[PDB]
Amino acid sequence: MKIEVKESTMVRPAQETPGRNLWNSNVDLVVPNFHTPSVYFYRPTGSSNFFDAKVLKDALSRALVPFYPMAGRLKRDEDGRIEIECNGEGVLFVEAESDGVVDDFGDFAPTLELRRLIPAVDYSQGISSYALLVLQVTYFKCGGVSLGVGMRHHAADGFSGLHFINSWSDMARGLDVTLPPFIDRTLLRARDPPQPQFQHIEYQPPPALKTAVSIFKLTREQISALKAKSKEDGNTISYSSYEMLAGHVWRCACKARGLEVDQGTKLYIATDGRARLRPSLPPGYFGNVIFTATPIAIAGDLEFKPVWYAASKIHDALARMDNDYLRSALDYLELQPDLKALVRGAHTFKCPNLGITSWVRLPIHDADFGWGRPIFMGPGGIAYEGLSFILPSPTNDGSMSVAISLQGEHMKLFQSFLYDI
Repeated sequence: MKIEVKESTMVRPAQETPGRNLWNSNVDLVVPNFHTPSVYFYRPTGSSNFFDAKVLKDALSRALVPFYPMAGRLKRDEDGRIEIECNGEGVLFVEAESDGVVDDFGDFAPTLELRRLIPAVDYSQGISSYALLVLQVTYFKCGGVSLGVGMRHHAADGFSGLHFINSWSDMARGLDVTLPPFIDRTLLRARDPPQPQFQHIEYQPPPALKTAVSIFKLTREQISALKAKSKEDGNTISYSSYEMLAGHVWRCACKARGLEVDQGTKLYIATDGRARLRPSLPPGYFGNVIFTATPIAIAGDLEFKPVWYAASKIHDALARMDNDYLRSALDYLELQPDLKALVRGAHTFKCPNLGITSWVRLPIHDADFGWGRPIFMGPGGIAYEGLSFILPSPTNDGSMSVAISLQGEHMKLFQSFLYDI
């Protein structure tokens, strides 16, 4: 499957935008230090002007007027901190053709095959030399299309990126942007002086020991059945589908990995601070408001207790994540010497430990540019074992799908355990 670049533009805002030097909070600086990749796939509609680039490019340029930081570049500040120069240099838009078709990607498992579909960024020339956001519309043999997104997280978290993608697709449909972005990260400034309240386990090195990527579809009644297992072993505290699913995945990975009985295991969970901070942040707050919950347990108890035990540990971790907790996080990070030296990585999620993020409440299928919603949206290829995502169905079937990253040997097992509901 060959893929060729036909056009490549650096698209800037459709009119002048405020030059601004835009500060980052600690949580805007503890980021995945590359481009976080997403993919969308779209079926042909028969339409003769299906995913027209002139239309897309014009709308992106317009979208970039309210979301101007997105055209910016990283710059180092005087104390030497990463900020965002809003200089309006623009967003990279690539038009590419493939000799193959959309279904050659199958169930759309986030193998690093998908990486071909997001533009590849060269980091070798310094922070200021690459776009904060890169985009590729790929056109296939039988009229299929894909849109690849690489967004540098110093700009915004997934919540905000989605807000930008959707806005853009609304401008491509002559619709007015319903939610203006609010642009000022100092709402997440640390207290003066910083005075943390908790250890902040999330930022500690995890427990130590003593690649294949698959997607798994779970039906609404399967999920429903799982929720019921909350009622097993005489427990009244009832847990959400999310809690029962995430802890089902956790036990399963653990079990599949044949971890020692006494082996400690820590689960990372992305958390949107938006709903929980006080005073709560303006609607349309542009940037990162993602914190981390990290339950720990013993591989044995996760394995030998009912699924609700695992779910309980998750519930507890997320419960604790209130304003006072989040405020302290920001403080704790202020005291740390090297923030860059404190980000996730292959090392983090290497067996025994795990990460689970859910997209189920995010508008991942809202990206319609005038030719219908995606048939699939998902992560643009996982790098290394330990990661999984929970994905909401694009269909009306109420199902959910688990993409996960394990070792070749463990996977075969993990599938086997997962459907043992």
